[PDB]
Amino acid sequence: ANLAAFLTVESAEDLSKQTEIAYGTLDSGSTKEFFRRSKIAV
Amino acid sequence: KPCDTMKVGGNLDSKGYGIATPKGSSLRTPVNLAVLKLSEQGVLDKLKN
Repeated sequence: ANLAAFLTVESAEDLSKQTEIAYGTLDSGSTKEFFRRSKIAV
Repeated sequence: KPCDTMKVGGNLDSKGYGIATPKGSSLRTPVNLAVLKLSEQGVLDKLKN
């Protein structure tokens, strides 16, 4: 039955908790500045 | 609690929580600049947490 059902029919936190995908910003941008000064722990 | 509530979907419009004063308040501008100062540190954001 379930075979049938299974045949009939990602966030900023995620970025922070990983490092595999070299995630970054403009090296010369206010975006880089947002992070350098953010008072948010994350 | 009781944690039986959840926000779903994006905002239906845009609202900004700003400090209000009687039209043309004497503190209107000083409070704007002080608000600016506290927003420059984003004290409000930590206060959110």
